[PDB]
Amino acid sequence: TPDIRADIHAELVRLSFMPTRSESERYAIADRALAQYAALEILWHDNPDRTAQYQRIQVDHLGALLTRDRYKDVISHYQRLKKTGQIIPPWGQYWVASAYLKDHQPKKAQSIMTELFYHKETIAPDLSDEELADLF
Amino acid sequence: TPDIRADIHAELVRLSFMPTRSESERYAIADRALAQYAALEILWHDNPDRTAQYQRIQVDHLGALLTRDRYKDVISHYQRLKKTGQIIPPWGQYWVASAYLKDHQPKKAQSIMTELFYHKETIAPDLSDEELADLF
Amino acid sequence: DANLTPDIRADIHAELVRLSFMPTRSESERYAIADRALAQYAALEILWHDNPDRTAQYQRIQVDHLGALLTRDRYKDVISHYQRLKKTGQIIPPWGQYWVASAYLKDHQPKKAQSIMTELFYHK
Amino acid sequence: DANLTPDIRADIHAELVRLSFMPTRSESERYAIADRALAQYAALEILWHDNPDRTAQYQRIQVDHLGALLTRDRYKDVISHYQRLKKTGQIIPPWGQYWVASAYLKDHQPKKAQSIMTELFYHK
Ligand SMILES: [Cl-]
Ligand SMILES: [Cl-]
Ligand SMILES: [Mg+2]
Ligand SMILES: [Mg+2]
Ligand SMILES: [Mg+2]
Repeated sequence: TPDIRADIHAELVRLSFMPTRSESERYAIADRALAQYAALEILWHDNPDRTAQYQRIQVDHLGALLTRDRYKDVISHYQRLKKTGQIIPPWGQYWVASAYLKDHQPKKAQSIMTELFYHKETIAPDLSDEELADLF
Repeated sequence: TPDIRADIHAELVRLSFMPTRSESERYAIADRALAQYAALEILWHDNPDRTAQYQRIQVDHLGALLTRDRYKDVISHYQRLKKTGQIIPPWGQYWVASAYLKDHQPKKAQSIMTELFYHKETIAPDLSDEELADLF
Repeated sequence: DANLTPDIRADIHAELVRLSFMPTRSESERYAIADRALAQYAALEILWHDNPDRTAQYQRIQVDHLGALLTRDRYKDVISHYQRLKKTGQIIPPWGQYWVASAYLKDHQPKKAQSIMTELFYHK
Repeated sequence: DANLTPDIRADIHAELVRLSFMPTRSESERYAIADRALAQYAALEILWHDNPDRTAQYQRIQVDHLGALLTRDRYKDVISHYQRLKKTGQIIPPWGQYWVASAYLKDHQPKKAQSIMTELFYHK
């Protein structure tokens, strides 16, 4: 049930990115999601049993804020999510880049896109647990 | 002055890693640092003007906890530092690995050492700010 | 033991493509390293085309090739190669989609670049 | 334009060493790719030794060589190469120190491995 409430929030945020929709309509659907959010924020804040779908709406919230052209809020919500050590999925980083750009702040948008597309190669000497141990 | 107080804390934590020193002595010097910490934690908690040297003692604290063989506390302090989105320097990760290992939990120690030694290569199409913009 | 050598040859192709994206480097240097990879490709293209035992290695270089084309500013070729790889129904990894978007954009074709980036971040 | 080719040859050496550390791979595969790099090295060793214009590229392969030796389980050689590179006063990057520690450890010499790791995390 909390899953489907987060699912509904997510759907609304996605419906907000319709270019088929005008500014009036976009803004109105962004609001339906901003509101569903405000409610669930409060309902779920102090609850370890709803920790999962809390984190989801936290990110989907970046979409709604951006859709309603509240650029500085997307950044401040991002920065607030950062300081909870929560991992922003890539699509969430796409949103905050868009925002950083529209706030006349492109260098930050670039650094986000850079950190999104790299290649990583380990240099881990295959060590046994007993060999890693003999190192401490 | 806060710099030199953090400097003193750091020095104590380093003096705790002397193998030249016995268990009694090690434990005693770990305590001098655990205490200096407890004080500075409180003195500095709600202070944006001391945010820098706060973060330093936060990490140096992992050393003292580990030196006094309080393995589970090093992990719980680490995990608490994680959820503040604070960046643990490599030497701090070395400490928490040692702890994860001594808590009979080696797979986590390995994953830390792995994430410490990699190679990273960007795949960033060099895009202009005006071209990154034309993408949003 | 038999996929080891071709694996490393595809691995070296990939590395060259990635070395071409180092922004520290000028146009002449970029172009030179892009060429080393465009060439490694042209060779392996021929060596492998009709070979089921290197079908995996073939497909890798096919995508890594998008990078080299883009790095050497051959935008229109990146798109034609993309569209050709699309019609073989093989997956373009995300980094590959980012590449073809950059190309679509530099070919003065931005609405199609957005459409690519849309499909690139889809989680439903 | 003249450091470009030697740069890419050192770059390819490095990549091979790194491909050797992929833990997905068996002993036979690891050993085979370690050899491709040990060989690339032996060639460049000779080609470059007495050449001030490739002194940079020379020094790179010198460190990357620690990886290949270690990957092929030639522990005692990693240490002797380390100690030889040490006496030329050139910096071993951190990842290089991690390598020689692993070697010192596998040569049943753990107290020296700790001493290396000590110097590896020093910030005072
Ligand atoms: Cl082509
Ligand atoms: Cl040798
Ligand atoms: Mg690489
Ligand atoms: Mg690649
Ligand atoms: Mg390397």
